[PDB]
Amino acid sequence: TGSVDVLFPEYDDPPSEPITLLKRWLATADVARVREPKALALATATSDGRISSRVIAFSSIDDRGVIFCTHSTSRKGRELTETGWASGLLYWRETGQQIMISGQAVPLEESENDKLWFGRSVPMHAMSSASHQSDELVDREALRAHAAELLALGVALPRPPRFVGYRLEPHEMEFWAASSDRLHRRLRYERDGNDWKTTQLQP
Amino acid sequence: GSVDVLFPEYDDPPSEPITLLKRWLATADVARVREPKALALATATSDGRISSRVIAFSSIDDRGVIFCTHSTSRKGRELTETGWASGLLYWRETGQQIMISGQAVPLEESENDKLWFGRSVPMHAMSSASHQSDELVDREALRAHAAELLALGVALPRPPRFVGYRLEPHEMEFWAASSDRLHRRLRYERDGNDWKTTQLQP
Ligand SMILES: Cc1cc2nc3c(=O)[nH]c(=O)nc-3n(C[C@H](O)[C@H](O)[C@H](O)COP(=O)(O)O)c2cc1C
Ligand SMILES: Cc1cc2nc3c(=O)[nH]c(=O)nc-3n(C[C@H](O)[C@H](O)[C@H](O)COP(=O)(O)O)c2cc1C
Ligand SMILES: O=C(O)[C@@H]1CC=CC2=Nc3ccccc3N[C@H]21
Repeated sequence: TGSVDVLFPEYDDPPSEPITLLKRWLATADVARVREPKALALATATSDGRISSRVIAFSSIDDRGVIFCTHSTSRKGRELTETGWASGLLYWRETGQQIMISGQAVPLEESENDKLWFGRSVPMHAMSSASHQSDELVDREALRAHAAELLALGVALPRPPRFVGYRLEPHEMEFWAASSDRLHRRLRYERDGNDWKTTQLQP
Repeated sequence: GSVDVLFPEYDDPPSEPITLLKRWLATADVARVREPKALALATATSDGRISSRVIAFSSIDDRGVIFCTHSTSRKGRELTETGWASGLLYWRETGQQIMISGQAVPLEESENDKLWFGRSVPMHAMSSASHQSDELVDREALRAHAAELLALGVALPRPPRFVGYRLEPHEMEFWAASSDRLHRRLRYERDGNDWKTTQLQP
């Protein structure tokens, strides 16, 4: 299909919960053959307010938010511990859609972290265990050699404590869909206690 | 070809990270990357809540990345309040990311004019009609107003709220995917006066 004028009937009649709409949009993105729809630009900040960002491919979406895995000792992991707030942005060129998810990243339980680790491959385990994500790389060949050593053992590799999941639980979401006449469709959800309030925005 | 892109600068980094940004953008163009300038721009309000949206940046100069927006938009208010921004490029076709973090500095009025002047007639009409991010009261009315402005059939002046910023990098990261999962990560940071580079673990 085209990158303007996607159908968006929910603009005028929004579901009560934004996660419902998020899942709908993601499912349509798959029908539309969007390339890497789950590539989320995740922004976090340090205590002085300085913002950093990187792509995360999220794992799944449950009824409460967007689940992803990372190293708790990485830059994003340290920032999340410091300040809690995060924002994630999806953008699909093929359909002219963006989704902003702003919330807090809630650490998952250890049992959930284990299940996430078990869902990955042994090569992923080996590089994840060998690398302290975002720390200075001193010796690239040594790192590569250690990941190869771990793989060759053929033993189950334990989950390093830094490998953890978070749930990004939104307090605000925006759904944006391009229009060819430039009056883009913008639907904002904001938490309102146990409910949500929606607004349409000017482009 | 989304893995193991050529990256000699990983081991031999240019003195200025903008140099490498421009090199990568030129290669993205050769590789026919779709919308390579679509930056995920994050900002924050003073209480710490972060927000994000796509911005197609306008240009790059030796001091940073230039973009435009409405000063009264949600991002505009946040930029005024805290100054901090982080922009992220991601090119699926080549397995490359670039992170640009720093202060967004307002441009001068002459630079604002130039940015406005550079845009199209249809862009001007809707940008003049719409108060970006304010509540939309009546869709039909805003459409009609944009069309009326367009119909004036002359060059519309720059609305005062239409402004540019220069994102001046304090730190930049270049990431290139590797088929062996040991992704190439090159970080530049300002350490006092000049740039410190490091390679990072993936
Ligand atoms: C498509 C794509 C998906 C990625 N998914 C993840 C992920 O799920 N978890 C993760 O820790 N890093 C992921 N990364 C790597 C991050 O972009 C980043 O390099 C890393 O998490 C370190 O970020 P930090 O130094 O800002 O903490 C992904 C990168 C790309 C390009
Ligand atoms: C591809 C693309 C390019 C965009 N370029 C800009 C831009 O250069 N400036 C701008 O104000 N909004 C741009 N937008 C719209 C923003 O993503 C956003 O909807 C608008 O700026 C309001 O953001 P805010 O409410 O967070 O302030 C672009 C959107 C898309 C999808
Ligand atoms: O989509 C993927 O597997 C991601 C691609 C690139 C880097 C990644 N790094 C990770 C580090 C920790 C946990 C998950 C990751 N995902 C991949």
